Amino acid sequence: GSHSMRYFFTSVSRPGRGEPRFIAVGYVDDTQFVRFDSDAASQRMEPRAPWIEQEGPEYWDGETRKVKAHSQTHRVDLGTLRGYYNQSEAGSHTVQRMYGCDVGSDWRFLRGYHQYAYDGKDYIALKEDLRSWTAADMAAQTTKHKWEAAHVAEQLRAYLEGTCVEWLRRYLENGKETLQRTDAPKTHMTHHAVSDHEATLRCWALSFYPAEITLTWQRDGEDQTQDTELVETRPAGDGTFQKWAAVVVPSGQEQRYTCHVQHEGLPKPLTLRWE
Amino acid sequence: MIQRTPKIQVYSRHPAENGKSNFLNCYVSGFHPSDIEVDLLKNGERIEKVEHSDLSFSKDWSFYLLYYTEFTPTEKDEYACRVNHVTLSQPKIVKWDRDM
Amino acid sequence: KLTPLCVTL
Repeated sequence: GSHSMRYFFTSVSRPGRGEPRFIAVGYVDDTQFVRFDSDAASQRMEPRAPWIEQEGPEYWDGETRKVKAHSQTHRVDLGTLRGYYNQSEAGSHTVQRMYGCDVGSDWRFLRGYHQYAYDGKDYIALKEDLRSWTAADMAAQTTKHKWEAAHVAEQLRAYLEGTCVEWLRRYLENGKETLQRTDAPKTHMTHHAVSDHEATLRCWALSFYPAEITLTWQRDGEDQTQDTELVETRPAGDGTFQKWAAVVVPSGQEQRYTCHVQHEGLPKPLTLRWE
Repeated sequence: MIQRTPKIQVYSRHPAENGKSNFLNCYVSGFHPSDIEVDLLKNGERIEKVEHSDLSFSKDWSFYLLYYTEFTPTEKDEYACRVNHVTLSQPKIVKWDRDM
Repeated sequence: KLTPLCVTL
């Protein structure tokens, strides 16, 4: 199918307590493969997937060099942004940056993206055309025009359509055992007596990959979405994911309820009944 | 400034079975800012040997972290996750419900 | 692989 590479950068100022904390992570699809943490002792970009560990010294020296440079950029950004917003020097602030690319089933360039946020809200983002910018506010406008004049977009476009997809394809090849698999969810239902006249039916999906999945409860067919407690998909910690969905049901009515599971790794949608 | 309250889930990596090795997880997501204290408790006392994933975030810019530790479930041992964040007036405790 | 550039706000 299609695939994606994404890099996530977070920088947090710590006034009067040294330089800001910088953390970087890389993902291919739903699999993390690298990280950098400015408070760690190594000071190198580090592997977080078995299929990336043997990439070689050049690869590791290079990402380390570039990620430190990202760290310095965010450090200047925090200083700049505080100025744009005329803010106190004592408070901690946060810059976030995401960029990456998608390829299609044919592994051809599909799209690219490059976005910042300041204190948890949109700041400036690259448009889908990869040539123009969207500025959230007045502060960002200054960035907008500065990047327009510096031809910043063109150079981002060169990376996104080249290096970014070039290496995405290389990683998909290296880790094709991990990255080009789908693990179908192992599903089951549990029953718990909430009272003498009520019970919890919980529908479980376990050990699946990728993260995308739909769990829906129905009574006679009518979506019980409004009465469904649904948890966020969560990491099991071994590279697989978990999700569940529960309804409170009148005792005696269990047979009216079905759980429907859609996932990429399933040949067909699953319909679980209690019986 | 924007603040988002952490959602919290406590759970084992594998279906729990007494006397069999496993991992205790506390997954906190949708929070902001990233400053967060997370502890796993065994019978109300903090566990020393705990690691966490590398800070990442979602489409809405909110942060998520996985905290985890190796453990073996026993019928009578109780586990919880204690989470503190600026959006919480007091630290929040969520018990591991090994059923469900 | 990360971008080699140095873009700044």
